[PDB]
Amino acid sequence: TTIVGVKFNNGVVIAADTRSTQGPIVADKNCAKLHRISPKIWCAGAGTAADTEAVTQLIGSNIELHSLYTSREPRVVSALQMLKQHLFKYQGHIGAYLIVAGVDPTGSHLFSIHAHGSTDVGYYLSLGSGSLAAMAVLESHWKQDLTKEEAIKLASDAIQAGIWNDLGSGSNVDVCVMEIGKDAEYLRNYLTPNVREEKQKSYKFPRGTTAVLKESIVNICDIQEE
Amino acid sequence: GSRRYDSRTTIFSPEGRLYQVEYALESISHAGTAIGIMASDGIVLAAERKVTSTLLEQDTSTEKLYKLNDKIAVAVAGLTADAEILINTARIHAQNYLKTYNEDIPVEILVRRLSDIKQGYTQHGGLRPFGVSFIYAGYDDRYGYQLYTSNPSGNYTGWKAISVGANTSAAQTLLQMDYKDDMKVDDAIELALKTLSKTTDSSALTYDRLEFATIRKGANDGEVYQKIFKPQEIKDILVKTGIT
Amino acid sequence: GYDRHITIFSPEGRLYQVEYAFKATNQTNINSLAVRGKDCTVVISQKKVPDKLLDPTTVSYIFCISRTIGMVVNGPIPDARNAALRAKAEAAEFRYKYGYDMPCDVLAKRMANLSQIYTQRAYMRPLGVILTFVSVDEELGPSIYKTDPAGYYVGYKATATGPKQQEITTNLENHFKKSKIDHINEESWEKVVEFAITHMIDALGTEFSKNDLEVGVATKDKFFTLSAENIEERLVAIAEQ
Amino acid sequence: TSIMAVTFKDGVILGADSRTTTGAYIANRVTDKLTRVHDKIWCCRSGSAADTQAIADIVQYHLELYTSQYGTPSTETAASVFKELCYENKDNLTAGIIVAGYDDKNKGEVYTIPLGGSVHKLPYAIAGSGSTFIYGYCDKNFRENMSKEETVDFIKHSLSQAIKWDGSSGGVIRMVVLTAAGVERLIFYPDEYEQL
Amino acid sequence: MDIILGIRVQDSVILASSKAVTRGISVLKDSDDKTRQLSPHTLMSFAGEAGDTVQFAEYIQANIQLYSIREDYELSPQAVSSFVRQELAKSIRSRRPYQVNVLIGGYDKKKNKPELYQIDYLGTKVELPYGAHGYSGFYTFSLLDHHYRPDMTTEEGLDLLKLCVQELEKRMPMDFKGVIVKIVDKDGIRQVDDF
Amino acid sequence: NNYDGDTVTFSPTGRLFQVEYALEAIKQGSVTVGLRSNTHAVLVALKRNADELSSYQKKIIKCDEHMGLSLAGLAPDARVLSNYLRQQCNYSSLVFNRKLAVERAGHLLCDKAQKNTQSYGGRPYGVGLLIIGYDKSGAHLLEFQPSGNVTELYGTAIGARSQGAKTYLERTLDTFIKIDGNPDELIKAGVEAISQSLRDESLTVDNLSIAIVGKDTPFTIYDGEAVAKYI
Amino acid sequence: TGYDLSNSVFSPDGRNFQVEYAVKAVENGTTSIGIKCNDGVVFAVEKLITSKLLVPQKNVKIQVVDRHIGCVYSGLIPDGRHLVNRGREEAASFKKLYKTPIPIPAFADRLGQYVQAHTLYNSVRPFGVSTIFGGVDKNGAHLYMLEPSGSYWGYKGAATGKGRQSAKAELEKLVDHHPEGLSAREAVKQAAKIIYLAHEDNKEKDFELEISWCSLSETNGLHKFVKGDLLQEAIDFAQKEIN
Amino acid sequence: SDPSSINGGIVVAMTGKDCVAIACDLRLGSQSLGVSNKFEKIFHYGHVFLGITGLATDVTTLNEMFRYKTNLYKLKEERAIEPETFTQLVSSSLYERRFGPYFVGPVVAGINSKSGKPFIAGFDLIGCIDEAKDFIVSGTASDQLFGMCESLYEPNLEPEDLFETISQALLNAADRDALSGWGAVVYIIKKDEVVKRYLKMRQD
Amino acid sequence: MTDRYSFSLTTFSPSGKLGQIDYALTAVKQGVTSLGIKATNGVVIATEKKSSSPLAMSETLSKVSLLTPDIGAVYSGMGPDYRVLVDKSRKVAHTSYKRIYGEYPPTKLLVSEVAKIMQEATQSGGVRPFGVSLLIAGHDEFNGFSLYQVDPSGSYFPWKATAIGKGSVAAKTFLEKRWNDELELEDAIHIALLTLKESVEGEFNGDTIELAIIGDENPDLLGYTGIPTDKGPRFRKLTSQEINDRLEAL
Ligand SMILES: [Cl-]
Ligand SMILES: [Mg+2]
Ligand SMILES: [Mg+2]
Ligand SMILES: [Mg+2]
Ligand SMILES: [Mg+2]
Repeated sequence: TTIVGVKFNNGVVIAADTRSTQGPIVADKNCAKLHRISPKIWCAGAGTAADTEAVTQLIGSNIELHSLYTSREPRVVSALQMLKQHLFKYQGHIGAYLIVAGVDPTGSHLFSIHAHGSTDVGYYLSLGSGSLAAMAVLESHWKQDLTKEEAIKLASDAIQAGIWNDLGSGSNVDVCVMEIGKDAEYLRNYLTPNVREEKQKSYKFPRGTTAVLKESIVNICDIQEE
Repeated sequence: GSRRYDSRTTIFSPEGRLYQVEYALESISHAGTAIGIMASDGIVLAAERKVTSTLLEQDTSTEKLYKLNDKIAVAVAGLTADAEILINTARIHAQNYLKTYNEDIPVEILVRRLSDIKQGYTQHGGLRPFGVSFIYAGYDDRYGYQLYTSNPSGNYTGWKAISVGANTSAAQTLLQMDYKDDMKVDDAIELALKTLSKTTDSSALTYDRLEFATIRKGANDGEVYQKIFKPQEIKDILVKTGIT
Repeated sequence: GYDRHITIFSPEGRLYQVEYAFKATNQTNINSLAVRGKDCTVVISQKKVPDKLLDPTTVSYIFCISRTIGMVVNGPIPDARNAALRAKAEAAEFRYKYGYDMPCDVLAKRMANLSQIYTQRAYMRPLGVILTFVSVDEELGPSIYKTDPAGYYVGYKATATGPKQQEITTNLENHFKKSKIDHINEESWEKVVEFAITHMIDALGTEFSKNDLEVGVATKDKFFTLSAENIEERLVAIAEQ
Repeated sequence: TSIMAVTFKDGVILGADSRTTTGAYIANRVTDKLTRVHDKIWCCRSGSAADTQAIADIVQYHLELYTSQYGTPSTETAASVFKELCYENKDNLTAGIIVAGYDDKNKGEVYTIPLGGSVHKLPYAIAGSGSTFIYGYCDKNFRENMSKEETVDFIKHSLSQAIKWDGSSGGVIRMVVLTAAGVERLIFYPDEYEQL
Repeated sequence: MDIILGIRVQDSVILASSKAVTRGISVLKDSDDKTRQLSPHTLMSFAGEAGDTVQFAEYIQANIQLYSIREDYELSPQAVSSFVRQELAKSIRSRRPYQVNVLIGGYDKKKNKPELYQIDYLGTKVELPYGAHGYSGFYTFSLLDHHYRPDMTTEEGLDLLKLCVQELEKRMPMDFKGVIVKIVDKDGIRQVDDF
Repeated sequence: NNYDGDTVTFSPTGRLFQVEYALEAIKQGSVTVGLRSNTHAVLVALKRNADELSSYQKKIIKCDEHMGLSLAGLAPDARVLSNYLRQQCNYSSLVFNRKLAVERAGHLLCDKAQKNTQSYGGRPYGVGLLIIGYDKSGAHLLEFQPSGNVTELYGTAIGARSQGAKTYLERTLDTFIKIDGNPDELIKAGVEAISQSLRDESLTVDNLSIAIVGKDTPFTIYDGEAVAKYI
Repeated sequence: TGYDLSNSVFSPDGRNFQVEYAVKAVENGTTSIGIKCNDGVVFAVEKLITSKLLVPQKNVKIQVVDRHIGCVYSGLIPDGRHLVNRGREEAASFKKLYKTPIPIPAFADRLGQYVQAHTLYNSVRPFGVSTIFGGVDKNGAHLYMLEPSGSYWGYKGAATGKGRQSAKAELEKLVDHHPEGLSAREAVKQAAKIIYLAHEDNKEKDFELEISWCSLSETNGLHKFVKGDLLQEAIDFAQKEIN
Repeated sequence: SDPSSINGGIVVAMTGKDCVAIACDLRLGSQSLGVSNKFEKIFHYGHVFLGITGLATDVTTLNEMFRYKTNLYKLKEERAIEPETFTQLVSSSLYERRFGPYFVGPVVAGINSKSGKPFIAGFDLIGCIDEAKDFIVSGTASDQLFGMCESLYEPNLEPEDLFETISQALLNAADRDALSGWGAVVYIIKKDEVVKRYLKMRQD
Repeated sequence: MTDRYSFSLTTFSPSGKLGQIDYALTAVKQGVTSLGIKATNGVVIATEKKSSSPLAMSETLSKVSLLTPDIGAVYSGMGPDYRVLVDKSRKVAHTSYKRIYGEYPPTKLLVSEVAKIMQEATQSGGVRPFGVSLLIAGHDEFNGFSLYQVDPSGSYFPWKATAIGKGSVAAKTFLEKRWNDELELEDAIHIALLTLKESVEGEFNGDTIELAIIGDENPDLLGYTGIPTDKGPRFRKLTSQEINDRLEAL
């Protein structure tokens, strides 16, 4: 997994690859690692995939109820505080490593969180097995006062570094841009640089190739009238 | 302290009656009449909705007839909200039994469980009893088609034909007169509707004031089908039996 | 007639214990007033020290709940302090859990929900107090939210509480009918306090010395109370025009 | 970590590096280890980042609630609340915290709370992995009642050496000055302190 | 304990269980009956850790007997086996799990069919024509795979069972002191006293 | 009247009737006397029988080697309170290697009785106690009421007709306080004190109960022929 | 009616009658007072000698909390002891967590909230005591008086019990005649006088005087009982004034 | 010792044109010992199909649990549960046992009754959803299944062509796994007809 | 302390009446009128913002509340009781549904959960019934648009159109004459405004009337783009201006 977050002029961008693995095997080639906590607060997760979604949905659910209770749009610091306290209580056993980003009435924010409950603040961050490849690109090309177009370019370049150089990461680049005073735009499969080439041969079988013992209609309908 | 304000819901009268149970039964006597009739080839459940309106959405409405599982259904007479609490408990018990034994719960076992829950509220806890009487219509492979009733005391009994709610004295006399053992479902449908038509406090019995259901082995071969009648289907059976 | 002793419905659909808690509210015989400026929210309250043996510095019905939120109470001091301690605890817990300062309107809602519970649960009595919360909220700006024993709460342009609330209310109503705006159009909080004291003097028909009043002021990022000498400076400015 | 707090004539100054490590990888090179638990009571954190952030958040909550009831807490009181958490949860925590604060009555004070959860009031304190390399330097160069400029130089030179020898320490040197005048943040970059 | 076998034939279920009980060094008993009658037409044999086996079997017996009295009705073999599986499936995630493997042989009076269920300590249930637990299947299944027919008589089933026990007595290192054999059919449960 | 249904209710004049009714149980109880000098402390108790076939109800309970009490009222309540004292005396010895001060024992009894006067559901204790003891500050005598009020005294009496013995002790105050190093004379004064409360009946061998504690005297109870010497 | 039968019930006035009945028990008790001096506080109490058999100086009424707070009360003595026991727990936990000894205003609220809590439910009875308490902290001397309702304020002088009107009048004279303040030793003398003067409401039985004090100069900010020569000097001063 | 490979077995699911297919082997074993050749691993609740690999006791337990839950769902909702909704229920149910999990590899397959859209999904033992367009695999021969499906699969196969593809994927994968085989079943699922076919395969 | 009221405060009287529920209904009768009308392509719920003081900012008091993105609620009776029910209803929609099935509950089932809470306050120890009647409007994929009434007893009924509170009897008669099964949403809003005018004494404008609809999906109110299947909430509260525009065509 490679995930990054980059601050820019009027907001923040997060990005991620789309490969999920079971040891050395690729379970899903087009995984969605950018999760929504609230409309304008999004986070990307690395580590135990069930933990990163479970913890994102629980906090996202409680954030929604909090937003309704207070009649205010949710804040990133609220999501951060609720995530870290939950993760600290479970002493690292919930293996969620998150980059939390968003915009709220206070402004634009970017934090990382780690399974034990440490949090950090940054203009650029990376997490996952491909974080060192991504951080190399970020440390080479990051500057202050980036534009929106520059930040998307930098973020996707950092994910590409993870895709090509880290075996844990691969396939496509997902992006989500959160700008102040605008709707958050989720760009699913922003880059697609890993389409499989056409195969040499068709493996469609002649009908009747497989040996069959018994055939029967399965009753999926309910008990019938009359 | 707090003792001052305690009604003491679970005590005997000098005559040996449970005050709250008796008063809950008085409440149920004002509820819409519900009738159950058992035949050789099925069971009929008929029930009257209480003084409705033209602006009530009938096709999505349910206040009398509830499904407990695929084989068992209940007709309600009393506080609807109290009934839904018990109905959900009964639905869970049926599923617990199915998970444990991998067989559908026998009708009497379900009825006994709900009745025992009602009993508890009369003996301990200091809470008011449930103001609900049920008619249970169900089928299992041991006793076949069965009708039961339970009331707030937690006592339950089996029936060939029975009524609960308003005008049960009049309704039970009419059923006792026209009921025969070799009766069939189509005949029982007619008896149930005729009985409600005579006992009702309304001016006339129409489709919008009724809920209707049948449990038939009129399901293709050895199996049982529950049919909760739609508004148009209640309108048709009223014309067929010659009431409207 | 035990429907009058605990919080259950009477045949008229009324809760008498809640109604009697409203009557306890005026037991102190103190009137309070709250108004909003451009950048601030001001709350004033009468101060009465009837015993010479009392230490007058400890007699107060204005509370500093958090750095940003202030609260004035109309009702007996035991119930006032009960509500104060709880509000302080709730504000602190909120900041810890959600990472930002509890808004004035949200605290008001929370305390109102707690009050609602006392009207429904029999073992708990209502508190005989009316709580007026003030702050300069970072999102909503100057804010006045008031809670009562029924569990009711609402925002206010300005408000008044106590035995003579109606006189003060009508006085404030008439001013805002003229100006046609939702606040006191004034830059400094000093002049907004002067407006508040002046309009209380007009409504009640009584003059005040420095020891007859109690003042609280909410600005951006802090709520504070004025000393007797700060109030004296305010009273001098009123008299000189 | 390399952290220290030093009392001087006008109050107290806290100092720290900015490096956070998971192993040999620097997970954050611009970390802020100087943390505010009250207006003029700050702390320096070393050990598990999760543990010290959890502790500092709880202390900040405790002192906020203390202030609402009893007014401004003393530095001794803040140290006691830190100690209570570190001592009672010693089996499950890895935290080494230095508490520094300014009263008007007590002026600048420094308390150090090592692993066990004990408290030690000192004229100055050093902690973190890098502190081992500057015990000699600090003992020789510390004087009581230094000026602000002298104390800034003492901390700058001290942490400079700690950073030079400890791989776990590095980045910028952050400082927070606590006096009657208020709260001042300072930062010193590598090109400055490396040539000292 | 050690060897427990089961075979379902045309009109009955036959359960065979060893008689030996060994306390490490010595054989303390050579006549032990590793079975309990759950209901008139349902028998359960068992093998596993000492103490837990009997404690579990008697606990199940008590529960099925309680059900029989409450409802005045005998549960089907399928229903009993499901109840037993759930108890073992519950047990496996307990503080201290029941280390007990069972075979349930019953005659369903409604369907007029014999039924054999094999359940291990984890709560793994399978309906089988013939079954075993432990190492018993390793020696006997190749014989059962060859000779078994669904239309076998009870006498043919006993003969095929003798061939299985003979192979066990030849190739197993442990002396299990023979087996007690019991038949479950429409008339109930009986013991073959000469085997 | 309307305010005596439970212990959680004050009357309009600020009285607690359930506590006052518990106090009334003590007045129905048999008389018991307590008095002390500077070296010793003595309890004298008139035991009450049900009839001529019955035994005489025991009145004195030992709490430690250096402490004990006499009771008047509900005997089972005295058993509960004396058991609590036994435990507290014992906690002090085991944890602190310290004999429990008589004054501190009074404070503990007061607080235990108080909790039963302020809470719903419970009831006040229906017994009065006279605690004697010898600790590091010499001889002591305490009087416990189930309202919670505990008082340190030179001498006192509780139970039916206790006013006669209390007046006698009030006269003799200057004499019996000076009886130092003479246990027999101090008991004589206590037996003469309790005699001012008798009517129709007199002190017999199975009627009289005496206890004593002092400088070099563990708390010991005398019954039967052991008190014939003082009759 | 029936509003006065249960605690925590509001009457149609908005009054808690049970709390008002608890005040009657306070008014029935012996007189106790408190005087705030220049650098501390003085407490005094009237102890009625019911009989000659009472051991002099032994039945101590004034109680210490922590080492810097004194507490005295009028009304049901056991209720007061229960309140002090809670106060001692509150002061212990405060010092445990925050290190510093509990400030007097902080301590005042702890007692206040606890007493107020006994007016919220019908399962408990209100406290039948008014408690005068105080001491010295980092911000100086403080004197408080706490009622059955949970109500408390700071005081220059305070009095409660059967002779409270007499005492209050005497305290008001001291406030007027000493705007600059009263010394600790003066306050002990004055406290003795006021109790002797307030004893006219309890003139049937004779009494025993008991005094305590906390002073920054005289006791180092610790609570101590006035004993021996200083107590006798105050008794003599008091006896001289009544004659 | 490893709970997920004591009993053995496999499940595979595929999408086609207006159809889905789900298939499983029939083996249950005790490590090396083959115990049953009739242990089906595919269940259905209305028109939603669920395959479960892994520890057999948990396979049985979860089937009974989801039957329980989908039956209560139907009574309250007055409609059959859909594949998308059921997928979330499986995920929720598995994650509630985060620190004491069922050792299983579930696979959901079905067609949404309202939109007509084919749907498949997979899970790890702890609830993480893998919702692929093409195919889902599970069990002790998942590696082998990934290899077969990746080469044999093409999009928009007709029901009768999809049958051949999924059957050959299962069979050849199972023959390279010691703990899978002993028979196989294939479900072909269309919007309102489902056909079930038992396959002839080597019995070693 | 401890809650020592573990017994029912609502009990059957000799006549079979549950007194406390009846008295709760009496409180609802005194409450301000609220109504709901169902159209073919939407539902409308409306009420009067009875301001307690002109100094009070009545925009800060919400009588019409969003429960889920596709479900809204309005009440008649005791405001505080309503507020806490909305809190509980919002939470139960998550805990007993969204955290299980990953989607918001259908209208009828959320109503069922609210009803259950109201029933329990009618039987549990040491509590009184809620003094409110709710009108809950909502939409879901398989049931379409719907409107439900929930009473203090916990009973609930589905309606085509209805009214509760002060002038409900007259309002329901007015609705019976105007309602048909071919109404478009705009027609239903028009009828809602006509009906509500009869029960209002003083000012009748966008600032004194609170009105919300359950209608088309609002992608503009979603807060993000990029997921085709997420199209936005069907609940929308009408603005003061939007109400006044429809009062000119009245
Ligand atoms: Cl709340
Ligand atoms: Mg209440
Ligand atoms: Mg370095
Ligand atoms: Mg194979
Ligand atoms: Mg093989």
